[PDB]
Amino acid sequence: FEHNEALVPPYNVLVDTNFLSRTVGAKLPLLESAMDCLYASVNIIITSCVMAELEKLGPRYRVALMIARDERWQRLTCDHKGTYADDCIVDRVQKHRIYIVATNDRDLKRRIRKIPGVPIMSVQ
Amino acid sequence: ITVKQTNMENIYECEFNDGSFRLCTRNLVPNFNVYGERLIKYEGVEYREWNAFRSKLAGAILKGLKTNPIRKGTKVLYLGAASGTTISHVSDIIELNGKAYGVEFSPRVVRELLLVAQRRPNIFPLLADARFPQSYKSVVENVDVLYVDIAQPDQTDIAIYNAKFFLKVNGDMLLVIKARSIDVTKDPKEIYKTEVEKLENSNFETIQIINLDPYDKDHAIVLSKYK
Amino acid sequence: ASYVKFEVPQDLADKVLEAVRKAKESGKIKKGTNETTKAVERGQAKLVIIAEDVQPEEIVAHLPLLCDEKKIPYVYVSSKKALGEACGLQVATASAAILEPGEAKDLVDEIIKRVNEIKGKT
Amino acid sequence: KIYLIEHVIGAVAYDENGNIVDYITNPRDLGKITEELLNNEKGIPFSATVELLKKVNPQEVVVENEAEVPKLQALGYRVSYEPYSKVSRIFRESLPKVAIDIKFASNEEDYYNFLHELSLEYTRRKDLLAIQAVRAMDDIDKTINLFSERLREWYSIHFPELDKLIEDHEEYATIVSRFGDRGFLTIDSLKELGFNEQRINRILDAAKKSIGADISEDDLSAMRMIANTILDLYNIRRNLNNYLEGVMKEVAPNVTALVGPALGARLLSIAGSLDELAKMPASTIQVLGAEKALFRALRSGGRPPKHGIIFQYPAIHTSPRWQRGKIARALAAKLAIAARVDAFSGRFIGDQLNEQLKKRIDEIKEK
Amino acid sequence: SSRLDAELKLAGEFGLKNKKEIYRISFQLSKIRRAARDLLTRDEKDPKRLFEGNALIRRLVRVGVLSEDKKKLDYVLALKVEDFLERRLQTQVYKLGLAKSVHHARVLITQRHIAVGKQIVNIPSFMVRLDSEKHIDFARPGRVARRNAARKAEASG
RNA sequence: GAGUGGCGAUGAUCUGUACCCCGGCGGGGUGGGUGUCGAUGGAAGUCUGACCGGC
Repeated sequence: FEHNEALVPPYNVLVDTNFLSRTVGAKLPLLESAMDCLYASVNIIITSCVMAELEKLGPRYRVALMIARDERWQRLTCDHKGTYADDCIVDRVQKHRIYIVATNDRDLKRRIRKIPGVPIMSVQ
Repeated sequence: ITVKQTNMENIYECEFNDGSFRLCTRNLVPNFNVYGERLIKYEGVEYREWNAFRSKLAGAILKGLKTNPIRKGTKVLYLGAASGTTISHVSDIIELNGKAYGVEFSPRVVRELLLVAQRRPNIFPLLADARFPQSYKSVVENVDVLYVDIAQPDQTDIAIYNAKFFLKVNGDMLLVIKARSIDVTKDPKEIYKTEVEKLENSNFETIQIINLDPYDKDHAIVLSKYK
Repeated sequence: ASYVKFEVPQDLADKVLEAVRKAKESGKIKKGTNETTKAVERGQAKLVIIAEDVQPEEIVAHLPLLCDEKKIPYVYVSSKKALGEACGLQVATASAAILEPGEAKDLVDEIIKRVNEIKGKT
Repeated sequence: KIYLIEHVIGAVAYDENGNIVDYITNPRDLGKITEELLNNEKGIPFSATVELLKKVNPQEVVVENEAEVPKLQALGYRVSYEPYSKVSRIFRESLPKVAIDIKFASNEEDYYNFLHELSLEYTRRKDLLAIQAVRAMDDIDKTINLFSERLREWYSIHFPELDKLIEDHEEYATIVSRFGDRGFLTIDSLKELGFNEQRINRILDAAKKSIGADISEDDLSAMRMIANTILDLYNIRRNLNNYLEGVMKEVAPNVTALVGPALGARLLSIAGSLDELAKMPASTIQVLGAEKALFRALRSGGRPPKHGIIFQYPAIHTSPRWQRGKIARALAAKLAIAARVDAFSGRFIGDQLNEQLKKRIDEIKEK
Repeated sequence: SSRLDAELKLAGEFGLKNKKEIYRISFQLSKIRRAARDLLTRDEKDPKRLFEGNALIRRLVRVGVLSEDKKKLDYVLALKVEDFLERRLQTQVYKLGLAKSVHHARVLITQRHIAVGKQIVNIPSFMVRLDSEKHIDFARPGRVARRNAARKAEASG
């Protein structure tokens, strides 16, 4: 598609809040799942906005938070945690179309496909 | 030939006998060149040709550096001054008012920096290890620009450490990211991303990130403001 | 010898001579101390190779200093006859430079990264 | 609690707020500061600091460097250190200024003059005269010629025939200097400088039959001022050559072995320093001087100079035009090696270098 | 699309090595099971982790594998794909002078010429290991490789 | 029986192919640009004229 590649191990993957919930309440090993599909070392991360949003969810749905605050995902310190998870990831990946995005938000995925060179992952 | 000012102070462009455009600076010591560079007289004022292939700053300009924080009367701490190529050009830019503190830990090379710094009251040479700012704490003052071009794997960390010693709050840091001397194995583009994050996870506000290609392979320069 | 800055194990020394040969074939090299110098001064060189048995040592002594200013990595080999004979010459050479690696890019990138490790870095 | 600062400027004590509680200014002496800075590296406190810690009597002190702590504990105080402390920053923020306030320098102008020279000397601790000398020599050469040219044009109003009779400028000048008028010229006085039998006669006959002008003593002495200046410069030149030889053998013996002191120095002058000459490829050394000729060739793709200031080497300018480029190339190559053994230390190996060079020249000449 | 820009990537590797198909598919799957089974470390040092260890680790390889480390060979999943690619004559036989440039190479690999120290090796996608012997052999004779030995300085990687 | 003399980075090639000439070479001239200076040399080669003011 005319997109010049320069991705190198370990892949940087932003995991969104929905994916985190999902993998938690269905017992899906998110870390190993990504290393499996990317077939290489992966650094799994979550923006501060995504994990904050989880924090609210965490008030009545305990379990996502702990996994989401795990070193496996390493925090990506965005400048705008206040912005919906969706917009957060979008504004972070818009300058760094480098990072792979794992999201359950088919709306966020659609608007990321626009940007050349953004691997997209999700759970069926 | 024609020489004229650019958007940035004391930095000029030349129209040439043939129609080429090259950067130059106003010669602080007329009749004298530091490397092999061309000396050029126009309307009775002498300018030093600024080869982009040698000087990373000239490179960054030619790759569209928004705003250059190095100007008339600026105080710069220059980590990795080497033989004096680039630092001589920042001496020209800064003029007698401003000051450049050149830190360099390779004696073989400070040898040739000495010659540059003798001729130029602007430049204060220092044979010391940028990893220990304590060893030159007692000669330098605080500064406006932290220009950092050092071949070290932990170059970024070194830069941040010097910053919290010497960089003025709201001052600027030009940091050269040498992919191949941080790690020859990793992808240059993965390195640029992870080093910038170190600056952000301190408190530097990334202003602009330039890729120095044609001029410097596997290099990127970051401009950011310390808070 | 004193112009030798660090220690190169023979495995690496052989991987260097290999890298040079493939670069004659598929890329562009410079051979000889003067031409190597000009290649550094001009910033063209990606890797500089210096022999350890140069006989007046000082002939290549300026290269470490020069390469550091221009931030071009350099490496050692033990025989100058061996480097020249790699270079496609039938005589010795004291120093050489790789300008474009061609079909040795992968091989060079491993060298410029091993000499980083045995130099310090990370 | 007292926060202590050490700087080139002296030793300053601050409180936690960032106010100078007390200070002791250093002496404005390059020698002593440099040494105390070198000493500070090993943890030894400034002597200004020792005096300051007495004047103030502080219970808890905090320094900049961790190596100092145990030294000041051995001196009687309870001590710690803070790395990039707010105080240390506060001090350097006002460091252009507080140099004047504690009277280390009268103004900013020569705080920086001093600090520049401290830095120069402090790194020196961790060839210029050769260059200057040859540059003056070259000025003198130039001037001798200008004056001699003038003198001949001037003095020939009186004695025109003497100009084509004396080739040598120094000789010509000696005659005008000792005589002025041509009717003051004598077999005796001319023998008394070693002019040969036959030549003295041709001079005196030319002076006798001269179609020159008869001219006052005021006019002649005007001319004789120039003649004496010319004579003065020749002596100064010869003195400068011996001086130059002295320094050149000391600073770059191998180079001097190859091309002589003057030309050796001359290359240093163009290169800027010995280390700069040492960093050069032969192909540069071969063309130094001759920049106009070089860049003309590089801009247009024309023919380059075979030789710059190197032209002066006897083997080149005396040799026929088709040999010169080869001789130059061989010389430059050797000079690059010469400069490098000279730069990166010590050993004289100028004899084999000369021997190798003369081998190369002998081969060139047999074609 | 990512599908698209992928179908770019592949064509990039399509002479980032030299192939003409989906041998990129070959090597790919490889990388899978390599990782895969491997990545199934998991686990401990089960005397199994042991044999498998120096085992898959003895992937090295020459022209093949990594260099000197691991353990974690998923690095390969990064490499392998982008590394296992070279190694074999398909790659590491241009990067040795003889071959004028990949193409001008596979052709001799096939066309009788180009042989691994005795015996040709038409299988124009063998694998290299202890290479210094990858000459022409030839047995008037293999011309394209026998005189154009500009490889007489093919010191490459 | 003792000492010397032995390709080589500590370094061969490429281009100043000048022209062509007479005997790859000797010599020759014509060439290039470049160091010197010169000559005297060559340069619309040597301003303008109605009224200027003070009153």
